Amino acid sequence: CELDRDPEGKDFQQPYTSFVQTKQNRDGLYALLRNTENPRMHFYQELQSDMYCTTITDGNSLAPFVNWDLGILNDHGRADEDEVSGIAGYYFVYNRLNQQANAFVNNTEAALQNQVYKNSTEIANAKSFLAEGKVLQALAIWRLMDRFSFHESVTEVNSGAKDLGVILLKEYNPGYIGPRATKAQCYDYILSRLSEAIEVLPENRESVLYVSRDYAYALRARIYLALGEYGKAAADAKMVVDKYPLIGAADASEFENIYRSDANNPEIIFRGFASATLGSFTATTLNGAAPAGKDIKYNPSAVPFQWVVDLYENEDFRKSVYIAKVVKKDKGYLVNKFLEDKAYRDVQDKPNLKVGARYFSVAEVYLILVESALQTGDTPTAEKYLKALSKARGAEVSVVNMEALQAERTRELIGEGSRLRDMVRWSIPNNHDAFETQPGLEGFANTTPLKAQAPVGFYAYTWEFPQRDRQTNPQLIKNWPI
Amino acid sequence: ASTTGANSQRGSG
Amino acid sequence: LSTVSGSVAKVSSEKLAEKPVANIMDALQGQVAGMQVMTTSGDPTAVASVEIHGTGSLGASSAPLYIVDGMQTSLDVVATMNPNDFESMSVLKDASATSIYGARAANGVVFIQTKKGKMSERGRITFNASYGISQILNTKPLDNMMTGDELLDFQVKAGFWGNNQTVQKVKDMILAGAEDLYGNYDSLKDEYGKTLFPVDFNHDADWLKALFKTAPTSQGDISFSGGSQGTSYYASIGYFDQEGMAREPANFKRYSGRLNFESRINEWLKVGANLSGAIANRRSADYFGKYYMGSGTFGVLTMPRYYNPFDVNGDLADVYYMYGATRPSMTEPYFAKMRPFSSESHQANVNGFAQITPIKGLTLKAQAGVDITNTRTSSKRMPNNPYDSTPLGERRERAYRDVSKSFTNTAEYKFSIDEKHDLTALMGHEYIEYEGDVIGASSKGFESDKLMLLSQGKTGNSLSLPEHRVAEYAYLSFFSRFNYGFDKWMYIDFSVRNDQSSRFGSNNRSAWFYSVGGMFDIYNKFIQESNWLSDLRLKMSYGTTGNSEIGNYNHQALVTVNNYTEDAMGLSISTAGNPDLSWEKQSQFNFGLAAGAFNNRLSAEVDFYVRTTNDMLIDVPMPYISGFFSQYQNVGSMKNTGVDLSLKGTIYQNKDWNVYASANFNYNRQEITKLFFGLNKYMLPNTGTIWEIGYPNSFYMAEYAGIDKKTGKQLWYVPGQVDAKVTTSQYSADLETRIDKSVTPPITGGFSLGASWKGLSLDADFAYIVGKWMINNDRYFTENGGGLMQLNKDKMLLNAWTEDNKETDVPKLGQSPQFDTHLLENASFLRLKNLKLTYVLPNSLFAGQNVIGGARVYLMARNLLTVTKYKGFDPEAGGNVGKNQYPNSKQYVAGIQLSF
Amino acid sequence: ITPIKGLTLKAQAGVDITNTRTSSKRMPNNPYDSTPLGERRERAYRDVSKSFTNTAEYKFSIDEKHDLTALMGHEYIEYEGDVIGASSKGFESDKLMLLSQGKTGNSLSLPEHRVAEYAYLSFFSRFNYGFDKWMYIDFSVRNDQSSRFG
Amino acid sequence: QALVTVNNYTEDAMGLSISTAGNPDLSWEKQSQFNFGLAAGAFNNRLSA
Amino acid sequence: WLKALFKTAPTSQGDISFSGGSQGTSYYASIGYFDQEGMAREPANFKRYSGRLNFESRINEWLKVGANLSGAIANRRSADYFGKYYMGSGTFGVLTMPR
Amino acid sequence: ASTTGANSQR
Ligand SMILES: CCCCCCCCOCCOCCOCCOCCO
Ligand SMILES: CCCCCCCCOCCOCCOCCOCCO
Repeated sequence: CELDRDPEGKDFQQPYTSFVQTKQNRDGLYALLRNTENPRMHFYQELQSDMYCTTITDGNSLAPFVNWDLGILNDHGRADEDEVSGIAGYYFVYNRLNQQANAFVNNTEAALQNQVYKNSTEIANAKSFLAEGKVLQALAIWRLMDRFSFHESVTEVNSGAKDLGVILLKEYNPGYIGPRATKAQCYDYILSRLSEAIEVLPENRESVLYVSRDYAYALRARIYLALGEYGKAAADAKMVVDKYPLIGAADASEFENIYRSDANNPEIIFRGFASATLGSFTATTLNGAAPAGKDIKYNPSAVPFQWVVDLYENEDFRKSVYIAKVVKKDKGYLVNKFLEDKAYRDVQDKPNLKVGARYFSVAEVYLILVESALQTGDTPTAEKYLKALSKARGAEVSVVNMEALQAERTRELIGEGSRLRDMVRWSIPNNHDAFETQPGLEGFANTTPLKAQAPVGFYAYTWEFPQRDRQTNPQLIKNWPI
Repeated sequence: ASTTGANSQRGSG
Repeated sequence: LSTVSGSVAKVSSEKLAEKPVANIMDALQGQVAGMQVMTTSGDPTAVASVEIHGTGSLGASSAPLYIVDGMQTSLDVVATMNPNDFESMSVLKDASATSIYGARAANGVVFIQTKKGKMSERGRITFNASYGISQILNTKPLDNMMTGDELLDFQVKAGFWGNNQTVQKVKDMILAGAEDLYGNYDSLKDEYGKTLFPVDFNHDADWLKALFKTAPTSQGDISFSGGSQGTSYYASIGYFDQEGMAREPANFKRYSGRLNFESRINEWLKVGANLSGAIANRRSADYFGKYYMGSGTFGVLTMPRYYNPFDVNGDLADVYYMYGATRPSMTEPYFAKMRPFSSESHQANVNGFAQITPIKGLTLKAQAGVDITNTRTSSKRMPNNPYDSTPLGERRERAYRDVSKSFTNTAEYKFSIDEKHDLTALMGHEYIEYEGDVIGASSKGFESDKLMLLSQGKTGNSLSLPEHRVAEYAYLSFFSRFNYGFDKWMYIDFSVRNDQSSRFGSNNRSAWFYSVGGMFDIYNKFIQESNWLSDLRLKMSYGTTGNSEIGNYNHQALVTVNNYTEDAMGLSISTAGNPDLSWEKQSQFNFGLAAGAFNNRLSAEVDFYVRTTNDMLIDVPMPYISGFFSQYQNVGSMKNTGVDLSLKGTIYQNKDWNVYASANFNYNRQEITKLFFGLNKYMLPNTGTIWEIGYPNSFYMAEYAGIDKKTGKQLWYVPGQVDAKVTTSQYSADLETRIDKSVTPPITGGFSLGASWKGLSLDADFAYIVGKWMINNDRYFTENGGGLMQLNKDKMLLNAWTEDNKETDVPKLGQSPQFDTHLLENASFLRLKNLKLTYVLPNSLFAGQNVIGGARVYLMARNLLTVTKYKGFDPEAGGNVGKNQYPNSKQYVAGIQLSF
Repeated sequence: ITPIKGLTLKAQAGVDITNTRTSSKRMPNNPYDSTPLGERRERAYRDVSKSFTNTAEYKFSIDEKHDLTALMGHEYIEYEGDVIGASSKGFESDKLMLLSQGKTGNSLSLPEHRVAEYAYLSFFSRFNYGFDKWMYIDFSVRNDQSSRFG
Repeated sequence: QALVTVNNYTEDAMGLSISTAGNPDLSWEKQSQFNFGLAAGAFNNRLSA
Repeated sequence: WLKALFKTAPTSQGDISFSGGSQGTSYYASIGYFDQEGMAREPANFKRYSGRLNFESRINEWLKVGANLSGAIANRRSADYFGKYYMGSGTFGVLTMPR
Repeated sequence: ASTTGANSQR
C-alpha cells in the first residue's frame, strides 16, 4: 500500500542539473515578469496624478485614486488566489518576482560552481542568464521602492519611516519575515545588481524579448533620474538613446499603425513575448473600451481634465493615439495609449483590445536625457533630443526649458504611471479640485472633489504597506502616520 | 458592469 | 456504529421526509443539540455548513464526517439521494461515539441509515407526491429605498451630473441617450416608444420583480418494502425538481432509484447490498455574492427606479438601458438563453457486505463499495446576438469523473467471562481511495446556432488550450474498540486506532488516537424503583481524534509550467512547502447525564464538554515578501468549551389526542490558545475579524461614534482615550479594535411542538442562532453619499447634515463610509423551519376494496416566520459578511400519500 | 398488475448509460521519435439509451375447446450519444503533461466533438387462438416509427 | 436530410460546403418471410428433429 | 519474427454468486472478474469487473414487481494496426520481415 | 511505412 500521491502537472523542486533545466527556469522567470511589469499594475498610480477626474460610469474602482479616498487606499487591493489587483497586488507580484528571481540567481550560481554545465558555451550563457536575473531583482526592488518608500520631500511621517526602504531579501526564502532595509541599503542593492550585469551582458541587444545591456542602461538611467542624480542618469541615457530610432510617421495613421505594433515599433527596447493565444491581455481601464462588431465603443470610468487635452498641439500624432477624441461619440478625449495591438486579434475583423507588456521604449530615454541635460546645464544636448522627440511626433517644441520638458514628458508618458512621480519631483501639488473639466462631456465627466487634499510633501503620495505584510510582521515600520 | 465599491472578503467561508 | 458512552443524538424519519429543498442538512437546523447547521444561500444547489461542538479548526475543515450505510459520501452525493429512503440520522459528537471513524472524526460523524425491508406478509407499496412554490422570504430592504424621482433630486442636488444642471435637463439627457442608443439596433430602433420604455421617470420599475420570481418544486416516489425468511428488500424510484427563485437561473433536479437488499443465506452467512443512483441536473447562479451592476438582491436595491427592464406588457424585456452605456444591457432571462448551460451527473453507488458467523461469538464482516460520478456539462455563447460584443459564438464542453472506493472489514468477538463480566472485542482494517479528474474543451468563431460542434471552430488565434485537472488521495487505517460490561450497570469502552493519509509525506502520515468512556446506570444500581424517576444514567469520555480534511498536495515543494514563449517551455516555483505537515490532533472530554421522568414520557440529556485542538492545521498566511500566499503548517491551538442539553416529553396524551414538544440548546465558548510565530494576534485583512489569543474568532473594527452635529462629519471612537470617550473625524486603520462580538455564534438551539387530534395533526419546528453577527456589505453602497451616485440609495440620505438641516444623524454628503461598527449587524434569528398540517384519511374509508389501505394529505410551509433584527434580506445568508445574497426561500407545499 | 381474472398489465423501463473516459500519450524525450515534444489526447464518451415498453394482455376462454389470448403494447426507444475529446502537444517532461500545460500557438488544435441520437415509437398487437389443444393460430399487426426517416 | 457542413477557408470568416446528397423518401426496409416447419419427437422423447 | 510480434498471453476469470429467495420474492446476485490479454504483442486486452442483482417479488394477488440491475467497470484496448499493411507489424510482419 | 502494393478492400 503506497499511499504516496503526487500531483499531476507538478514536479518537485531540485537544484539545476542541466543547462536545459536552467534555460527553462529563466523562461518561467520572464513569464512572471510579463504579468508583473504590466501596464495593468501601473494604472493605479497613473490615476492618482493631477490628470484625471472620474466619470459617472465609475463604480468606486478608480475613484479611490483619482479623488484621494485615503480611507480606502490605506488597505487597497487584493493578492489572493482569486484576484490579484491594486496596491496589495502591485506589492505582491513584485515580491514574487524578487523571490523567484532570487531562487533563479542562486541556483544558477550553484550550478556554475558545481560545473554541472557540460561545455564552455553552456557555462558562458549561464553567466549571462545570471546578469539578466540580477537586472530583474533590481527592477523588482526599485518598483517596490517607487511606491513604498518616501521621496525626500515628504513632511509628516510615521517615526522611523522617512529613511526606510522596503524589506530587502536577497535569497529565495519563503519563510523569511524581517524588517525594512534602509533607503541606502535598498538603493545600493539595486544599483550594484545592475552594475554587475552591465559588465556581463553584451553590448548589443540579443532579443527584444529578454534583458539586454541596452535595457539595463535605460532602467538605471530611469532609476538615477528619480534619485535626482541627473549627471549619472544622462550618462546611462547616452549609452542607449541612439540605438533605437523614432517612428517615421507622416500623419497620425502612419503613426498609429507603427506605434501600436509590438512587432514593428523600432523604439521598443525590451518587451515581453505576447501572442493572441499567450501573453496578451486587455488593458481597458484608462479607456473604457469594448468591442461592438467590427467597431470599438468607449465608456470610460475616468478621462483627463481639459488641461491635459489642452497640453497637446492639435497636429500632435499623439492627440489621436495616446489620447483620442472618442468620448460620448466625438465629444471628448480619453487616454487611449493601451488601446490594442491588431496582431493579437482572434479574428482580423473583430477587435479584442489586447496588448502586450512593454518594459522600455526609447522615448522615455529621450526624456530622461533631456531633463537631466537641462539640470546639468547641458543646453545643446537637452535641446537636440527634445526637438527630435517632439518633431517626430508632429508637434516640435518652440523653446527648450524644463517647463517644456515637464509638458513634453507629461504628454509622451501619459498612461504609463509617470505623472505622479513627476509631480513629486517637480514639487507640484494636486490641484484636482480646481482644474476645469472637459466641456464636451458636460453631464458625464463632472467635478468630484478630493476626499483629502494632496499638497507638496503629503505622505499619501507614498503608499502604505499592504495590511498582510503588517499584520504578520511586527518588525515592519509602516509609512503613514497616526 | 461591476462595482468594486469595496468587498469585505468573506473571511469565514 | 455508536457506543453507550458517547454523546449521540438520533433524528427520526419524519424529521427528514418530503422537504422542498435538496439540502437535507437544512432540515436539521435546530434539531440536534450542539449541531449548528447553516445554509448561506437560497440557491437550490447549495449545501449547508454543519459544525458540531464549535468550529474545530482555524484552517482545516470543520465538516463532520458524513456516512451513509457505512461509507463516506460527500454532501453533494447525499443530495443526489432520495431522503424519503432515510430511516434515521444519528449525530455522533464525542470521542467515544466517533471512535471507529477516521479522516476527520474530530468534527463529529453524521450517520444516515437507509431503510431495509420490513419482513411482512404482503409487502407495503407506498406513493408520495407533492407540489409547491418557493418565494423570497423578506421584502423589508426595499420598503425604504428611494423612489425614481426621489433619487433623481438627490443626485442633482449633490452635483453628480454637472455643476449647472436642473432635474429636467438631466431627465431630457438620459432619455435622449436611450433613444439614440436604442435607435442603432434594428431590433430596437422603432420599438423604443412603441413596446420598449427603457427610461421612464413617471413609473418606478419593479426591480424586485425584475430579478426574482416565484418558482415551483415537485416531488414523487414509489417504495416497495417487504420481506420473508431471511431476506429483506427496499426498492424505490422517485423524482425531485426544485427551481430557483432568483431569476438568474439555478435548479436542482434528480431522478433516483434505490434497492436495499439483505439476506440470511445460511446459519453461517448473511449477505446484503444497498444500491443507489441518480441522473441529476444542477445549475447555479454564479453572480451572487459579488457586486455586478443591477444583478442579484443588490440589483433589486441598487437599480435606479427610472430604469425599466420591462416592456409594455409588464414582461421582462430583452434589455434595459443605463446612461452612458455603450451597449444595451441584457436582462436576466435573455442573458440565459444567450448563455446556455446544462450538466448531467450520472451517480452510481454500489455497496455489498458479507457476514460470516463461523463460531458462537465471532463475526467476520467484509464491506466494500464504489461511488462513481460522471458529470458532463455544456456551455454556449450564442452567436449573432445583437447586444453582445461580437456576432461570433463559442462553446465549452467539460466532463468530470469522481471514483471513490472504500473497503472496511471487521472481526468482532463477543463472549462472556463468567456471569457478571460481558466483553465485546472488535478490530478492523479500512482502506479509502479517491481518484478524481476533470477535462474541458472549448472552441469559438461559430456563426450559426446549427453549426456549433467543437470541431467546427475557427483555427488560429482563436484556438484554446484545453482544461485539465486531476486529484487523488487515500486513507489507510487500522482500528480497534472494546466494550466491557460489568453486571448490567457498569460499562467501560476503550479504543485505539492508527490513521494514515496520502495528504502527508511518507514520514509524517501516521497518527494514533485513543478513547476511554464509561456509562453508569445510577438508577438500576442505587434506585431499584422510584415512583417518579424513570431513567438516570451518567456518561463520561476522554479521547483523541484526527483531522486531515485539508487539500491533498499541501506538503510537496513543487515546480510548475509557466511558459514565456511558444517554442520552449518554462518553469516557475509553485509552492513553498512544509516537509513536516501531518495530522491535526484534537481531544475532547465529555461529561454526560441522561434522565427520563414519569414513564420516560419526559426525558433530558445534559452534556458538558472540553474540545481541544492541538497541532492545528493553519494555512498560515505569508507576508507578500515571500512571493507566496499561504502554507499549511501544524501550528497553533484552540479550545471549544461548552454544554448542550435537550429535552422532550408529552403534554397531554389523551388516548386520542396527544400533545408533544421537544427542545434542544447548545452554548459553546471558543478560545484560541496558540497562533503562529509566537504572534499574539493576527487580523485577517479586508475581513473585519481577528485572531487573538485570549478570545474567540472575533470581529475587529473602529467604533463608529455618529456625526458632529456642528460639522456634519463622521466621528469614530479612539480606543484608549477618554475625558473626565474621545471622538475624532480623522479616520485611520490604527483606530480599529477587537470587538466583543464573535464570528461563529456561540448559541445554537431549537424546539418543536406537535399535537394530533385523531388524524388531524400540526407540527412546528423552530431553530435559532443567537450571538450571530454580520457585516452588511450591501449597506456600504445603499447608504453612502460619498460615492456610487449611480446607485439607488436609502431614503435616509435625504436627511444629510447641511447648514440648514442639523439635528440629523446621517452625515454630510461627500464622504465615503468606512467599514466600522455601523455595519456590524446582529444576524441572530428565530426561524420557523417547517409548519406541517396533515390529515390522514379515516381508516374505514378503505373497508370494501382490498387494493388501497390508507391515505394522507398535507399542507406545509418552509421558512415562513423569521424574527430577526437584521436590515438585510436573509440573516442566515452570510458568515462574517453578507454581500449580494441569494436569500433562503420560503416554501408553500401541498402533498398526498397513498399506501397499498 | 393483475386487476381481474385473465388480464396482465406489464410496465417495464430501463436506462443503459455508458460514460467512457480515454487517455493517450506520445511520450516526450524519446530519441526514436521525430520530435522530443510530447502529446496527450483525452476523450470522454457518453451513451444513454432509455426504453419503456409496457403491455396489456387479456387471456380468456369461451368454451372448453376455445382458448383466446389478446395482447397489445407500446414501446418508445430512445438513444442519445455524444463524444468529446481534447488534445495538446509540445510537452517536455513526463511529469508536466496536463492538457492545460501544452504549447499555445501553432501547436493548438480544434477539439473533437460528435453527437448522435435516434428514436423509435411503435404500437404492436398479438393474438393466440387455440382449438381443442391441437390447432393453434397466431396473428399480429404492428406499426413502427423511426427517427432515421423523414 | 440534404445537408450543409462547415468547411472554413480562412480563419476570419465561416465557409460552407454541401455535405450530403439526400433521400427525402428514405424509409423502412420491408422484409418478408414464409416459413414451413416440422418438429418430431422419437422413441420416448429421447430423439428430436 | 513470429516471436517478435506474438506472445502467449493469459486469460483470468473468477466469480461468486448468491442465489436463493423464498416466498414470492427471489434474488440472484453476483460479482465477478474477467481479464483476457491479447496474444498479439501489439497491445490489446478486455478486462471487466462485473456485478448484477436480479430481484422479483409478489406483493399481493394483483401486483408483482421486479428489477434486474447490472453494471461494470471495463477496460478495453485493441490492436489498431491489424488488417493494414505496415512494414513490421502483424502476421504480415511475421511473414514478410527478412530474417 | 506501409506497402500499398495492392489493398483489395473488404
Ligand atoms: C420497480 C422496482 C424499482 C427498482 C429500482 C432500482 C434502482 C437501482 O439503481 C442502482 C444502479 O446501480 C447499478 C449498479 O449495479 C450494481 C449491481 O451489483 C450488485 C451485486 O452485489
Ligand atoms: C431511475 C434511474 C436512475 C439512473 C441512475 C443510473 C446510474 C448511472 O451511472 C453510470 C455510471 O456508474 C457506473 C456503475 O458502476 C458499476 C459498479 O461496478 C462495481 C461492480 O463490481
